[PDB]
Formats: sequence, structure tokens, C-alpha cells
Amino acid sequence: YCKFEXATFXSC
Repeated sequence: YCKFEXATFXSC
């Protein structure tokens, strides 16, 4: 999946 991240935003 994509999703941002726990803290980061590395969307895929």
C-alpha cells in the first residue's frame, strides 16, 4: 500500500 508513515510521509 501507500500510506504516509508513522511520522514521515514517504507515500509509496
